[PDB]
Amino acid sequence: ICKPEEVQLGDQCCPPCKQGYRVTGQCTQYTSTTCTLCPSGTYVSGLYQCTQCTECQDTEVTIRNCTSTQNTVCASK
Amino acid sequence: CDVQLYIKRQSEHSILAGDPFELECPVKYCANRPHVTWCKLNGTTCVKLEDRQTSWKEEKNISFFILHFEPVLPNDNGSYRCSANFQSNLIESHSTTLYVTD
Ligand SMILES: *[C@@H]1O[C@H](CO)[C@@H](O)[C@H](O)[C@H]1NC(C)=O
Ligand code: NA
Repeated sequence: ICKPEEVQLGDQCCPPCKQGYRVTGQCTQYTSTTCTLCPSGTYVSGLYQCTQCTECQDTEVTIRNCTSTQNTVCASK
Repeated sequence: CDVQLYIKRQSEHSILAGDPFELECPVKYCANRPHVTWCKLNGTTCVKLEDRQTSWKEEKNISFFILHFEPVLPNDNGSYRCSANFQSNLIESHSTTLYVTD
């Protein structure tokens, strides 16, 4: 089992990435995790993916804006 | 060449309060030397070490970024991570645990 400050990447316990970053390289027992910046207009979706921030259409209002970790939230007016 | 920090998972050091100490982040880099910073874990949060004395010691095939304890104090007990910034990349080391005796 991994410690709470770590994250399971393969069957390997690794340091996590900071909020705006996805895992670009897995750690080993002896080496670091590599993280890359998710670019503006994207959010960290899994450990490894930047997903494009969805746009709330004209027939909707934005409840919460797109952060680096979570998608936009939309509801009807 | 990937930038790598060679701190082994569950790495630890036993050190004496009042003695000086040098905590090493061994860095592999091939071109421009990255910006590296130390931080100390409280739970699952790495508080950056901003006011602290740090230095580089360069060797043929690896380089050491050192966190200086001048001297070690009982409150220095705990877990430390080291981080490197290269362009848009962020390389995150395993935590190394300091055990202090006094
Ligand atoms: C989202 O940001 C835009 C500006 O880019 C702003 O007009 C809008 O009110 C924001 N919505 C929320 C819920 O923060
Ligand atoms: Na490491």
